[PDB]
Amino acid sequence: VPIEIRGLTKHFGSVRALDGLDLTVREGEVHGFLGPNGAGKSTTLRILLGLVKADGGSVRLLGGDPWTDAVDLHRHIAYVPGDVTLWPSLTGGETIDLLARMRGGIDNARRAELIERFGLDPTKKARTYSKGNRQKVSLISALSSHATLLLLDEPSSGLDPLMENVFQQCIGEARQRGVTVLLSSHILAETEALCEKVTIIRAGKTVESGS
Amino acid sequence: VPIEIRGLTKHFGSVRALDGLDLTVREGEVHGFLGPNGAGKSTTLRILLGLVKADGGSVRLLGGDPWTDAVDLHRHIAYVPGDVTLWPSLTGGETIDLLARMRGGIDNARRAELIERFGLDPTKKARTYSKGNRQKVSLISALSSHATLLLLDEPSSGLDPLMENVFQQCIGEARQRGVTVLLSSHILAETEALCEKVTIIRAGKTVESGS
Amino acid sequence: GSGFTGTLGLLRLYLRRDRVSLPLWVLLLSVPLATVYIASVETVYPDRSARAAAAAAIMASPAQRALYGPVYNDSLGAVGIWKAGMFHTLIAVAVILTVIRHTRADEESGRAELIDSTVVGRYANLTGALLLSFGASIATGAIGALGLLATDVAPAGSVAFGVALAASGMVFTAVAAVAAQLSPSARFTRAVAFAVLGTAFALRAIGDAGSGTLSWCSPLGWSLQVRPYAGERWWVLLLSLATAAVLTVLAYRLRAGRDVGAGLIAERPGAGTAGPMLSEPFGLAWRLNRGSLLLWTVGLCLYGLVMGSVVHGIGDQLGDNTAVRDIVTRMGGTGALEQAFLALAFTMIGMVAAAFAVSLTLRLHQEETGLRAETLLAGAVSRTHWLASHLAMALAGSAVATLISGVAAGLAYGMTVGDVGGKLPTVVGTAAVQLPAVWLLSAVTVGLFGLAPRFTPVAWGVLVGFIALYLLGSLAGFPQMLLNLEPFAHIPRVGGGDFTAVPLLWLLAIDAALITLGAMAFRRRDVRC
Repeated sequence: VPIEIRGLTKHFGSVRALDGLDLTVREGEVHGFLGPNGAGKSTTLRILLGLVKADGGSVRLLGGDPWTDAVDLHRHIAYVPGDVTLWPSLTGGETIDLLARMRGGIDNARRAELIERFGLDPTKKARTYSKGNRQKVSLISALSSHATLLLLDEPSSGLDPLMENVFQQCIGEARQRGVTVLLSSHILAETEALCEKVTIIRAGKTVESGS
Repeated sequence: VPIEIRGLTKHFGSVRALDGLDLTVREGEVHGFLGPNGAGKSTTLRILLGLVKADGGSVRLLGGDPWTDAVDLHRHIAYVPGDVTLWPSLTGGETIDLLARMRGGIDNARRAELIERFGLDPTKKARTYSKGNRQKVSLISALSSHATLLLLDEPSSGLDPLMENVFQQCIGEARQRGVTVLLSSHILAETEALCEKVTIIRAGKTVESGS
Repeated sequence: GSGFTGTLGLLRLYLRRDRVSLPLWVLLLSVPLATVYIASVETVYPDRSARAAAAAAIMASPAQRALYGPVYNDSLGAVGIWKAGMFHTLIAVAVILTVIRHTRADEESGRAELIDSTVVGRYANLTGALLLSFGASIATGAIGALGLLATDVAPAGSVAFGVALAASGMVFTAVAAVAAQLSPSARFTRAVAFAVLGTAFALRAIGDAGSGTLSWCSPLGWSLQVRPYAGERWWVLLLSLATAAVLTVLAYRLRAGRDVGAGLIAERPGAGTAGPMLSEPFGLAWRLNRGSLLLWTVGLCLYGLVMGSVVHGIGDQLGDNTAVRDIVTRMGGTGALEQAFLALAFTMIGMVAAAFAVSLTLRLHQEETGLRAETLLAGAVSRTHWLASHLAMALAGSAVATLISGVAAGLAYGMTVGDVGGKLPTVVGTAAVQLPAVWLLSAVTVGLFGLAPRFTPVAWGVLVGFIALYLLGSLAGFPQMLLNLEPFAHIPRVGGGDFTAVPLLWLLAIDAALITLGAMAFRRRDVRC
């Protein structure tokens, strides 16, 4: 069970209960994580990474807990941020390689074909990249990496339908190598296309779950 | 006929034919404008505004042409960029009031309810706004104006499904005041929900068109 | 509907966007003339016989003539306005930034396609920025002229200096407007404009230190050949105005054949993979900081080289209780003024190096608030392995920008005297003993980043708060207990006796403790974004 949360609670100001009684269980599949912007999906992803500490409940990432074991557990994990921002002075290939070897190596054979079919130019500086080409850097860096768990967060933002289809096919290819995926989409069409066993959260709680 | 292009051509480097033989006709409806990122939709929208000059063909925006009559015609037009970075030192309300002193006109009655139901806080500085709240500023500034033509370009980017539904309902309300809309979405679900008579372009040409 | 529609609205927008930054550099560059330069010169040099000596002293030192320029007579105005010759440079800097802030770096951000989709003309943005910069330069010139007219100088020279200061800003407003049209990158255009300004300054300095014919070939140099207070050459002014006019026209032409997004220069590709040195949050910090280290190091080395020559010559052409044997004897080494002046001069370099060390540590706050620290720390990077890669850069960069300055000053002093193997070790030690004070404001900044990140920039206000205690406590009244709250006063003195080395330990311990608390309080802190 890569992810097993039940009972999660967190107050930020200690006037804003973001999390009360949150639940989630993943087992080797693709899981949809649905809810509004203020419902606490970002807080849950930021607690799964060591970034934020929880006030209560059990969080169980790959056996260990996310707070103390935040360095040993992060080398089987890839992450795609919701708001992708890059270093302006580095090229696309430089950013891809840097990110890939700060998290446990890269696969060059997969990287070459991913660059070939996302149609990226890994020589322009990241300052010149458009909205669509900025997302491709993160997607290529995450999809070409030793990772038994992918934490995507709005993975396809700014991508035309062709690159959407390519990304869906890549996720489908990854799913049968034993890679567990979290989508957290905001676009229910791709969630319906890819994921089974969605979970819908309203305020801090999970109001619905299942296939 | 608010928009009537047929024959549009443009080479940028003089080695990258972005536009060859482009066609488009709009009449007071909602029109879908579909294609990949490099197909020339951005070039067409930036030629419709006075920003870029065309090499050939006829472009006829609201009767006049976009190049010479770029100041008289922009008073009846609202525009939502594909990607902007709002001024960091200005609040949300200030930004929705600067852009109203320059189209010439805002509707306060519509502005109040739009702020109420998009759930925006028009007192935080634009530097603190998240990805979802940055799009709401542009959407509120464009949907509360005195425009007979809206040029949207990825209008709902970063919006959760609830605000997506609210935006769709607002467009539906606007459509029966006689306002002509261009969507240019990249999300075919909302295009199917809102638009009839789509037009699909491949390289510079329109490969398909119709209801 | 013209091509200039919406110019006043855009001008109003540009005033609001910097309603606080503009008055600061308009006033801080014009009012501290009649209250700082002429007043201090009148205090130090009371009568004519004490001013002819100073003018003749300035005329026998190219290292000091090239930095500021010549002095043509011995009047109160001409001697008191000499050191103000740097203002002509500073104002240029200011106007350049302003233009590149409002024309480029506004197209690059994407806001000047949203603005151009409203009711504005093609040339409204450039015209608004030009109006803002020209008005700012004229305003600072007028305020400076009024302040100078409120003193005891020639009334016909204050006007000349004010007009020269205004024209030197208008010319570089024009050059910045021309440079803004050249590349899609704001950084590139800033580099081009500053390269033009730097070559103008160098071409001016070479001519001032020598015959003087070369200085006619630089827009800086036309400003100080007007010769206020020394017989004014008015016809020089319409030799700058004309230049500005031409450049302005050129700017508009370069806009008439350009698209809104970008134009006129393609950028450079070149790195498809990461070399064996970009794999760590230590290599990435080196990539992000190397340019600033180069800039600051060159500036500090050049300033130290300038100060090294002056140290000998002050011992003779100053002193004799000309009202300097009272403040130098307190702030400085309390003895041989050749060493007191050195000790006093290296405190300024220490303060500049502290300002340098503050920036490389605010890089940490910039990284976090830009949502990239989460990207870095979501990998297999320890939370203290990061934040040890900007601290190391700050410490080891401010520790070399000061030692190189000390080496340059020692070399200049040794060559001036003739023996270098005696002065060099002492000057290097004097530069070195300033490090414990410079490593605060890095320890302090780290302490703030980890207990209250949002109040990280207030580390600037601390630094200035220290400087005001050094000057306004030793130049004015003091209880001797309010002056013991700054690190620059406790720095011992190398060479001779009364070297104690105890305050160095008390500053190193405070540095280490502040860094330790700022690092321990950060690894139990929710990354706030």
